[PDB]
Order: sequence, then structure tokens, then C-alpha cells
Amino acid sequence: AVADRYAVYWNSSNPRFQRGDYHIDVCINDYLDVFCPHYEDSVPEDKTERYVLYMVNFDGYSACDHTSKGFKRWECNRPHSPNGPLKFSEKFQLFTPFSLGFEFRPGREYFYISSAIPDNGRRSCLKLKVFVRPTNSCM
Amino acid sequence: SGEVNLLDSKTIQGELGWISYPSHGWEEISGVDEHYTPIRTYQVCNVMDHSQNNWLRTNWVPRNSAQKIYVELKFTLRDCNSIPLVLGTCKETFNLYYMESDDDHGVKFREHQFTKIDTIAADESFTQMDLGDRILKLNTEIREVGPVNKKGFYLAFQDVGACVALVSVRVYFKK
Ligand SMILES: *[C@@H]1O[C@H](CO)[C@@H](O[C@@H]2O[C@H](CO)[C@@H](O)[C@H](O)[C@H]2NC(C)=O)[C@H](O)[C@H]1NC(C)=O
Ligand SMILES: [Ca+2]
Repeated sequence: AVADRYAVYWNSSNPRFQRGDYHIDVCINDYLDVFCPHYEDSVPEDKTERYVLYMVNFDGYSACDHTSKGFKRWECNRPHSPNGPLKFSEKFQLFTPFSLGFEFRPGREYFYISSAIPDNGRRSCLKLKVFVRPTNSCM
Repeated sequence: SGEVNLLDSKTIQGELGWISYPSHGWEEISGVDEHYTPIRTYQVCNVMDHSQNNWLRTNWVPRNSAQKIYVELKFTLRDCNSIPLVLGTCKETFNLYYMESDDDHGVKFREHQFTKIDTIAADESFTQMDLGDRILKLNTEIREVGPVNKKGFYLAFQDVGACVALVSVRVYFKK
């Protein structure tokens, strides 16, 4: 319908995560779908990419730190999941009907990062910036 | 002596074949359950819009030979007073419906074919304070599905202007 839907394939083989400047401009009430890495069952666990997806503030986004300033949004620990890749869905709505949900405002920026499973000490985390566009730009 | 699920919204397969009417009503949005497991939830909050009549229909559910069928709902519901933008009058209930059917596919959705089981209320509505402090104000409501004289049935949820997150829907019988 009227809203737009964005699909992000969140894995280290996606060249959009390359420079660490992957961003998308969305409108209020738009959708974002994030897909976990998925592999044929013959691929062993240790050779598959797994992680936790966090929503963090700008500071956490910059330093790849989810601990002091982040919320867990999704877990990609099923690389062989039935029915295809696990899919995280977000709607950029003003008000959440979920007491642990997340709210969005026009004109503001939001940040996601992933932390690998199993955990290494890297600070080369995959990340995404989401800019929620002003109301005037979204009719 | 043991429960057998006919439908679980938290399993990958259980959340397939659901339909919203209309779109932009009930939405499929990632959330978390009471066991800190990220799951698909079903949410609606169109209180900044007029004349809402949002339906959510589950996949077809077999009744097997089971006599008594239960539906377990886990949800959060927002206090209307805690919502900065409300255009009409916000509700703090939603409706549960069912419809018996022999067919799991090719069934055009028709509201008038659905029988109301109950109006669902929240023992606890959450506010901005709950949002800010990250409190999970989870409600649990168990109902029974009416007489099913077909091979199975669809369940449906109706929203008429409430701010509701369906965290979990589980349909089951006991053995
Ligand atoms: C890692 O990400 C890439 C995209 O960067 C995935 O490849 C895409 O898969 C989707 C759905 O299968 C296709 O529609 C796209 O055309 C593919 N590539 C591109 C260029 O967009 C890839 O599947 C992901 N790998 C894993 C392990 O899941
Ligand atoms: Ca841009």
C-alpha cells in the first residue's frame, strides 16, 4: 500500500556495510525488514555468520558498544532456520502498543549494530543508520 | 494430562498464513516474550485515525477430534491517557472471533461470517512510565472456542480503536 518497505540483508558479504556508512531514509509508518544470514544445511555451524542485533544511541553506534546504551532487538542464531532466513520486522510508528516497543519521531536518526556470536573482541561491527524523514517530505 | 498445541504464534510455522484486513491495521512487528526470546508479534495502534475496523485472521486450525479447545492470549495494551495523539475516542479492549470451516485455503475473508467469542480487556494497561522504565505489563486471557462442527476453524482479532500488541496466541486442547 502507501507505505514503503525496506529489506536489509544483514551479513558481512553485503557490500553496503563496507564503509560503515550504510544508511536509509524512511518515513513515519514505513517498514524495515532485516534478514539473518541463512545457509544450506550442509554448511557447518562454525562457518556461519551469527549475531545479536541491537538498537543503540549515537555513542554506542560510533564505538560499537551496546552494553551501556543499547536494547536487544533480534537474535540471528539460526543459520539453518526452516522456512528461510529469520526476519526482524520494524515499523517506524509514533506510538508503540507494546510496553517494550520502540517509538520514532520525524526528523530524527536511529542506529542499529550487531555483535557477533560467538563473541570476538572486535570493534569492526556491522552497523546501520536510519533517518526518519520530516513529515513535509512524506506528504 | 498434557497439552497439545493446535497453533502457536511463536513457532515459525504457526505464524504463517495470517492475513490482515485491511493493510496498515494489524502489523507484524518483532518483539520479545516473557522468556526474553525475540518473536513475531501482532500490533495495532491507529488511534490517530478515524473509524477503525481492523481485522487479523489466523491460518486455518484443525480441531482434530478434540472436544474442548482453548485459546491463550498474551498481550500488552496501552492506556489511552498515555497517548499524546488521539483523534477520536481510544478503546482499551479488542474482540476475539472464530469461524468454522473445512477448508484451509481459498477462503475469502468475510467479517459477517465470524462469531464473537468475547470482548478482551486488560487487567493492566501500560503508560509512558512503563515504556520509560522498560516494564513488561503482560496480560494473559484464556478463552474457549465455541462449537466447531467443521474440520477446523479460523480465529480472528478485531480492533476498533485500541492500542494493542498481541505478544502470543496459542490454541490448544488437553489430552
Ligand atoms: C548476505 O547478503 C546478500 C545481499 O548483500 C544476500 O544476497 C541477496 O539475497 C536476496 C534474497 O535471497 C536476493 O534477493 C538478493 O538479490 C541477493 N543479493 C543482493 C545483491 O542483494 C545473501 O543471501 C546473504 N547471505 C546469507 C549468508 O544469508
Ligand atoms: Ca540518504
